[PDB]
Amino acid sequence: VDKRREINNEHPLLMMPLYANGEEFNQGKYTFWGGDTLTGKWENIPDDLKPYTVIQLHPDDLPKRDGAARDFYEHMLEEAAKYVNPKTGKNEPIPVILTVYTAGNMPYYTSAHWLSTSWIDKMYQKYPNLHGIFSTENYWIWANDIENKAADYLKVSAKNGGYFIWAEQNNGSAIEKAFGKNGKIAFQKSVDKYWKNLIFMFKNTPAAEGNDSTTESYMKGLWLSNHTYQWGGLMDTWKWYETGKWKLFASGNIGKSQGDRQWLTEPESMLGEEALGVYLNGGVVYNFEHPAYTYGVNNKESLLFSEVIKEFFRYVIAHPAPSKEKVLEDTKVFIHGDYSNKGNGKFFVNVNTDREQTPLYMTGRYNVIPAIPGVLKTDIQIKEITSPEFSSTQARKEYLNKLYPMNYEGDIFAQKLDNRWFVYNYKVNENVKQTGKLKFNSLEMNVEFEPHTYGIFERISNGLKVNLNNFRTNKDSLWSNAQDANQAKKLPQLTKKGAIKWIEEHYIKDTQFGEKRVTKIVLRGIDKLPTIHSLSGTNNSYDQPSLNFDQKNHMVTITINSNGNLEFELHF
Ligand SMILES: CC(=O)N[C@H]1[C@@H](O[C@H]2[C@@H](O)[C@@H](CO)O[C@@H](O)[C@@H]2O[C@@H]2O[C@@H](C)[C@@H](O)[C@@H](O)[C@@H]2O)O[C@H](CO)[C@H](O)[C@@H]1O
Repeated sequence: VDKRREINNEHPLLMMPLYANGEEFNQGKYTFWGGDTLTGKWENIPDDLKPYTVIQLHPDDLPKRDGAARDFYEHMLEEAAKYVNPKTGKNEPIPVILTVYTAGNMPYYTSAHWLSTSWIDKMYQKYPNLHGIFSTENYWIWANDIENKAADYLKVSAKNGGYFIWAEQNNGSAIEKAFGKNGKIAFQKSVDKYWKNLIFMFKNTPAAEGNDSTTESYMKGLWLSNHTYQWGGLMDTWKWYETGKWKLFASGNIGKSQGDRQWLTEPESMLGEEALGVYLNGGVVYNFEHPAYTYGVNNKESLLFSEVIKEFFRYVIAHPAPSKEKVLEDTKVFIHGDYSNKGNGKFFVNVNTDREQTPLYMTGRYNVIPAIPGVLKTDIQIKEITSPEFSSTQARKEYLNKLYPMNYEGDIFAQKLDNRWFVYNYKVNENVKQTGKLKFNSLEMNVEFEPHTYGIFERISNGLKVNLNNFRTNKDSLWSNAQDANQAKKLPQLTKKGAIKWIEEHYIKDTQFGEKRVTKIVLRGIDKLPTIHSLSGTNNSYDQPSLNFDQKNHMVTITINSNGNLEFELHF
């Protein structure tokens, strides 16, 4: 059946979440938390991005009873279906994805429980603008018939030419079980027929359990082995709450005690560092939480959205991610087996991650090593997870080091694609500068990055194109009146409503921008003083870069002082 949309490297997808306000629904009003509206939100999306963005409805705290989610969803599907573009005056139905399964669809957790497969089929038939359905976050409540239900969602989507999109994390072997590890094989068999209509994403919310790397490995491997059409990630600023962090760089752990302050605190640019792990490995679907901080409120873009996500998403449209063909050519090792039997996220710590609790990598040398669970058949060295090479940290590196050569110097994350070096500082909550030395041919480039900074350096015919992002606003005001972790833990709760109000009042406006901070780029093998061209970036966020040319040493030091996004070319 003809696909309702394309999702691939040239046609990536940004999911745009809208969360139902259940309190207001009880009063007969149809509204979203944060005050976005379906029509206003769509209208605000830049026209260039509209072909690649889909509205994702989520039932959030709708009443947990029959009829509530169906009622709210039908209301919104009608709004989407009859939208009129005014400019054009033409009816242009808004593309929609419905959230249909979450928290195991337990009747004590979600109104989505009372959305039948029969109702889903009827919606797809009624609304050509319904492009897919979404299951999200079930690892902690792995319902008895989850795999059976997932098979039904995939089939009903394939029947109608829509996509079934599942965002899940390998906590408690979730991804392995989905494909039949524990004998529940309905979904495995569904995928054998309908993988062209499946999108599989990570969901990095449960940061305390450290399953980021293994989940992403699986996502990439399932894609490479034709067990999902495309893959991606849902990146979640609640990870800061899950790991008990508070004020940026501060000592002490406050555990899960200040939720609504905590999901605001993750550095804006760190979401781009996370998203790079998707792009660089051929993933093409992106989604974020908490929506109020990552997207915005009241139909306006937050600064995280405008300065990081929108720029990054424009980048992956203009430079499509590597194709399956290409990723597959580049893969030297493919793992077959269950990470859950080999320490789960611990498998990669001190291989390509610096700690158990991180969504980042410490080296791009192996990029992301792809895997599929042991229940799947295979169907490049394909290596069983139980083989001697994987028995320990050192063994893993020895084996991988023969097949993936060292291709840069320095304690920093860097990965190369064609003429481009992608670089970031991998520290999460420690204020440590990092440095690296990268080579194009010939041209040798050193960089020094503070934490929460990524750059893309592209060798061009007359020099170097640079895109830099270190956007990080000051969140200290949220942690005012707390001199240590003990005092922070006891602050009055910000609350969900208070945090939305803080965003309106102190983020969307009256922003406490962060201090400008220094990045250095050193070019070696240089004949003359390079010149800077096409300089642009976040408004009022950067000084004019400074150059220092040592003619005898064929080298130039470029000093940038900034806090935001930035782009320019050097000609030489
Ligand atoms: C109780 C609450 O504050 N709920 C809002 C909050 O929900 C997320 C957090 O509570 C997070 C803590 O790490 O746990 C996540 O489970 C939860 O996500 C929401 O619930 C799960 C089961 C899934 O359905 C998710 O899609 C959903 O977001 O933050 C979200 C927005 O990030 C909402 O405001 C919740 O109402």
